[PDB]
Amino acid sequence: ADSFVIRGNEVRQIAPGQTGNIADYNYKLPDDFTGCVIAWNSNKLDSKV
Amino acid sequence: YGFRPTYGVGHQPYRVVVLSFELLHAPATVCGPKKSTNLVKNKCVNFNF
Amino acid sequence: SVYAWNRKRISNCVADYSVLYNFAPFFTFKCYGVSPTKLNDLCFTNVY
Ligand SMILES: *[C@@H]1O[C@H](CO)[C@@H](O)[C@H](O)[C@H]1NC(C)=O
Repeated sequence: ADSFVIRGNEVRQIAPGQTGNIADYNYKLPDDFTGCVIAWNSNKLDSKV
Repeated sequence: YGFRPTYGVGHQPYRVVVLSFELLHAPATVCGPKKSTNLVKNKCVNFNF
Repeated sequence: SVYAWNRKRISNCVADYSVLYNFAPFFTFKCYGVSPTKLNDLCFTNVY
């Protein structure tokens, strides 16, 4: 289980085919991969002042 | 990043946890719920190893 | 308006599709064709 925070535009870009600022320079998921990811909203509980 | 709890919606964060499973390899450690049954050794069965 | 849309021509310019996520985030991008990350790989004769 690997947990982190990433805003709103790469939740579906964490797929193996998609690449960019996150897959090349952050958490990279391999071309073949078995497993499931889980994400939820953080509109106020992880937004702060 | 960083903002007040109301912002331009697209920057609102997300908490992502992955679950990268793996199979084959060593004897298993994670198993899930068990319904284990005693053994027979000379007849056909519907086994689950 | 949805009945009279503007058909803007984009030509003769370098298109960096990486820096798009700041102008209007929370999109879908629904790429019926070229992949989301593959725009910055090939040339386009006309973009509208
Ligand atoms: C749109 O233009 C305004 C200035 O009129 C600017 O303040 C704003 O940041 C621009 N929005 C973009 C580039 O997403």
